[PDB]
Amino acid sequence: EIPLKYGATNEGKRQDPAMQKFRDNRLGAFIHWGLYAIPGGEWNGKVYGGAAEWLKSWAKVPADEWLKLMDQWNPTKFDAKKWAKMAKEMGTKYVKITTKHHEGFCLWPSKYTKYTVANTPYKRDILGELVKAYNDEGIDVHFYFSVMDWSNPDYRYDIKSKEDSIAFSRFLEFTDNQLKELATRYPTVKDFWFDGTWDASVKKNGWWTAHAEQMLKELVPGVAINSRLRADDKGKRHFDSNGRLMGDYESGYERRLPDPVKDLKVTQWDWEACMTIPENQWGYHKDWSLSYVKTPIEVIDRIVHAVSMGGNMVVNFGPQADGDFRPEEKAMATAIGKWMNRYGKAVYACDYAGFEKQDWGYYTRGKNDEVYMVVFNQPYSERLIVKTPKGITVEKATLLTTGEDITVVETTRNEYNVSVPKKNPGEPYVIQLKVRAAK
Ligand SMILES: C[C@@H]1N[C@@H](C(=O)NCc2ccccc2)[C@H](O)[C@@H]1O
Repeated sequence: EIPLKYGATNEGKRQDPAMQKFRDNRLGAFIHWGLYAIPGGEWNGKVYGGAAEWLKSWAKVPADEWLKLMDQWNPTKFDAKKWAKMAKEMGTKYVKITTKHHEGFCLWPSKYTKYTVANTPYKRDILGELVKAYNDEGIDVHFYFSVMDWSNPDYRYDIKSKEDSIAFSRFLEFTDNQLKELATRYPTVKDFWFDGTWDASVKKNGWWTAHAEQMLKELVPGVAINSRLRADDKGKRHFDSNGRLMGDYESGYERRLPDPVKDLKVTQWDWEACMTIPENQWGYHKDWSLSYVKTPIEVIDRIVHAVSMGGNMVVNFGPQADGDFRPEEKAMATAIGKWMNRYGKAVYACDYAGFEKQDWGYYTRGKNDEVYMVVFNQPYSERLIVKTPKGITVEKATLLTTGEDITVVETTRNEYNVSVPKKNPGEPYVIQLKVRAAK
């Protein structure tokens, strides 16, 4: 046991209703919108293959020149009600929005910097319009916030002098003032998801990360705070020096989800994965031919994968500079929503089932002991193997969409073959099991 002042304070999952709602939501969308949407990955004739929201860095653009993109910020097609309607039809229960990315441009009219939506041709409080519209559709709103800020000359990557230390203190005050402003201007916010906290400067200031968590929890009752914010006394991030999770949930698994056989430890804590549609573009990039672009079934597979291991999934969108979405993202949201309208009972408010993983797909467990078989890989055998834990039996199988009874055959003393449906559903599909626990 290493003694810590700024380590974990939660042991185990929060079970207050706000945390139950964050968890039960399960499926979210992410919005990455900022000045990077204007150049869209291209600067002075060169299209850079790196993440569009990092173009300032790829193209070595000075801060003042980058921020002059504000003069072009005029998203005339923006309509927050239409964004909320898109999110509703996708089946999302919450939306996570970039309030300020590394570039430092604020989507709300901050009084602590000039680099905001207020000082653009458009003028309007984009964030505030989104909060109202998503909340009107019954959708929770979460705030992404980058601590690292390329627009503020008090930022430091490391602290190598007294002068650095003084500047960085003033930077942390600024950061607090913005955070307090977000929490008070938009009191319906349900989560802060911090990014840009990896630098040595932040790791040396673990105390500040703990302070930020506490300060926001005091201002917003029941707010969730991600693990990525947090560093302990020794500069250990996400999990402290004693291996305990900091914040309210683990944020991670951006590229790759936990392995369903080897990473069952994640079932012990809340966690949320966030995913891009292309391989690694969060902001709007004009050229999606540069990397692999996931199909709707590949996204759906990741959504159900997360839920099956006790986690949430958030699907990222990078809106165009004009305030509309690209055709690939409209098609994705529509396809997800059509599947979720059919099969969403196996997703919303579901969790890890405690069954051995099988090849056909994933199990999820509902709030009243329903066990759902979500089938992505259809066996040529026409038999879906189900190995039950000790003491558990399968009493019935039903096709979710139609209520058709599905034959269940015992093959050995804890294993069944569940038949595939009489007609191939032609898409990933759900069979609902009724199970019984002995003694
Ligand atoms: C959710 C994603 N997090 C952001 C990011 O900048 N990651 C890059 C990064 C992560 C760790 C060290 C250096 C760079 C991406 O730009 C998205 O906002």
